[PDB]
Amino acid sequence: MEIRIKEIKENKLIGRKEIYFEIYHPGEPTPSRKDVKGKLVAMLDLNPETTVIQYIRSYFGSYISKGYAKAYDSKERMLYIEPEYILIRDGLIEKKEGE
Amino acid sequence: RKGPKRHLKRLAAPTSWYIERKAYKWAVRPRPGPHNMRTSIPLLYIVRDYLGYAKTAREARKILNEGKFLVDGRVRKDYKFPVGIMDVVSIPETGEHYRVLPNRIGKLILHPISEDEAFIKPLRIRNKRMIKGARVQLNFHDGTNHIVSIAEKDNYFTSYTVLMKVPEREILEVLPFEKGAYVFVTQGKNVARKGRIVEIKRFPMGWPDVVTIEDEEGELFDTLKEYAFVVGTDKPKISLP
Amino acid sequence: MATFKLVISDPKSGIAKQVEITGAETEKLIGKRIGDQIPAKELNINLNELFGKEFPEDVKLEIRGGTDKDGFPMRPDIHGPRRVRVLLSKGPGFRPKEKGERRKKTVRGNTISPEIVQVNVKLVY
Amino acid sequence: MMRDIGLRVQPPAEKCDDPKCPWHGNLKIHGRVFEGIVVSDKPRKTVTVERQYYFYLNKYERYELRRSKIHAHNPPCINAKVGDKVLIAETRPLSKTKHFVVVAVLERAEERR
RNA sequence: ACCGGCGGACGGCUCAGUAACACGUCGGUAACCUACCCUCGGGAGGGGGAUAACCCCGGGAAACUGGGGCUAAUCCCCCAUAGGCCUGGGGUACUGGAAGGUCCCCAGGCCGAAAGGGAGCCGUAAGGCCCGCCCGAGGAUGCGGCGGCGGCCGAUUAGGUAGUUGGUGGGGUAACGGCCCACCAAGCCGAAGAUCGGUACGGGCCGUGAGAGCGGGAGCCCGGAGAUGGACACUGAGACACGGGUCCA
Repeated sequence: MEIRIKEIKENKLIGRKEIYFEIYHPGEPTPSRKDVKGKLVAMLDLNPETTVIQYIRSYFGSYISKGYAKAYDSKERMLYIEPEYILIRDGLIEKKEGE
Repeated sequence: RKGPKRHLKRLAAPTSWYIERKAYKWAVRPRPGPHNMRTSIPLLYIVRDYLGYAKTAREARKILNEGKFLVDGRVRKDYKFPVGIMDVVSIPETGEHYRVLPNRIGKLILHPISEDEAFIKPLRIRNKRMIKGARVQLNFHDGTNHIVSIAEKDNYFTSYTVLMKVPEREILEVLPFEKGAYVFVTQGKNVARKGRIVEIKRFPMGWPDVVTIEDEEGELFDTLKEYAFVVGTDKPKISLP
Repeated sequence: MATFKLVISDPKSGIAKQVEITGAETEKLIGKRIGDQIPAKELNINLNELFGKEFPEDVKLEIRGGTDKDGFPMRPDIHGPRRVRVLLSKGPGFRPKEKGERRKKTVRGNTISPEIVQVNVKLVY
Repeated sequence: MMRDIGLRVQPPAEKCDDPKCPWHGNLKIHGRVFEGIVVSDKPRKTVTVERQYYFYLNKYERYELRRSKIHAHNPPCINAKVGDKVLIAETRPLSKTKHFVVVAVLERAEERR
């Protein structure tokens, strides 16, 4: 499996790079989030607990996955700002707030 | 309906915001303010959609509150606000400046112009009328107003260019429209064009009043006096489809 | 109908406590309007009236309010003893707190008869 | 009374009006204007104008006739002649069927050709 | 738990009635209002005052209700600073297509503005970021109102009408108006189909058909209408009020 960076945004106000991933799997099952943790910290080039994994869907039979990840400087900022699905998929926090 | 609609629907959201109209079922309805709801561009659309700086309305509301936009020289904080046409929207945090302009298509586009022009806002005033102390006051369709004169005939009837200094809310450098002046066309079906007025002559009585113009290409157009908006001798640049 | 319980209220310490009245010692109280003076000198089953005022001794009372069986109050100048229906608003009884600021509840009248269960009274002696 | 009404036209030479006219009070002339032939002129300070127009049938490529009546108020100063057009302006309601005053009166005539 | 402020009129649902200025499009209110909100200008000086909470206590199986001592606020008020509104007379300056709305002076009359903020940051308190209030003007948004044209069927429905058509004065409304009223007149309407009975939310569209045409109003969007049947007011810019009250069936 191979992770490549397609697209890079620089958001200054909050101090993060917003980043697009294409991840491959050829003859292999759908990418495994647990190895992708190990692989991520090097690709983004930021500490391991502030390099964040989000969004992947995986094509039907066409072996390419499209996806998004975050690289943050600020551990403080990230839990607060971000929409809850990310925080659980990375493993940070759950679901914020009920009724 | 017996009350202001507080909810706008997505299928009621136009094609002029260039928005997906089957996305949910509820569209962002600004609270009453400068401008019309369907002829505005929402603050939600500008942060969230346009630039990718939000992926939820909570991101975009938090981002606006901390600060990433000032509109007309002053602070905003919620995403509900109808941004007008011929306004000045600012990213202080990126240094971008935009004009809110029509296309030939008639969708709102933010058209980039330099940091310099952010200072300027051209006004062509909506009506001119007396207030107490025998002073006349200036008006707009975004409600942007100034007071204090000595009355009298003054610069024009109502077809003005003012240079407006936006943090100060001051008027400066007044200028008439002529029969050799510039207009950009910002309502009607002839929108996006910028040219030189041939003559401002019209149909002298009743409700219709024509004004006519030629351009650089030199096409002949006719539009209402109300839909003639005087840029000046050019201050902002043209809008592109 | 029902017997008179009297709640004797002391403006001196903001304590109200209650004595029981036979309800045939109250036929010298019959037909009065609010604000009238009640004599008590047979009425007083305690030596301070619980709290007072002190010996008592042999006090007067003034009529603060009354309450009915449903708990309905006296409102000053409702004519007669019967239950009468009025639009209440603010003030003694069913009190609105939601959109449109009327309410017709039925409330007890302001002539003392045995249909009053409890008479609020203030120690004015 | 005898004052400009806009539109590159004036009332007749002798014009004096009453309060329920556009030159008096906060009833005022604005906007549109209509022309029609006089049907009845029997009710006081009133004339009825009738407009013949045609409507189209798409099914049969042909026309039919229709005649809407408009009730108009006539100033007592001028009077109008039957079977010829009169020119009306649109002012705010006077009464129930009146919303319109007669501004200007035209009178024409004929025999055979 | 109590006053403040704001939503609760919206959002959601349904389409019975209604064949009409319901609805669509163009017009148009210079006859009319518009708070929250947004803009620009200016103002918030002083005095007065409460009731829950707390304390104490009665009843009703309940619903629900209480009487009193104390007491806070952007609490509730008055006065002034004015402004608003009416009315009579003079005259200019802004806006208009015109009518004529907006200016100012004067006389006499009334009503008689406002309120502030904790731990932080800015200013000296006020004030401001923030939240809200007052007055003047504008904007936006909602409500009402007028006109052009379009607006079903049965003629075994052909003549219809008494606020009914108009005039004049007036009341009442946010406001035009026979809306309501007094007086005065006898008009108004009709065969290019009035009136009456009957049926039906209307529109964008949709279904079908090569077209012409026919057929349709359903999800969905737009506008109006309703909320057991009927009647009724109050608070609010906005209700005669879809999970509010009064009352009748």
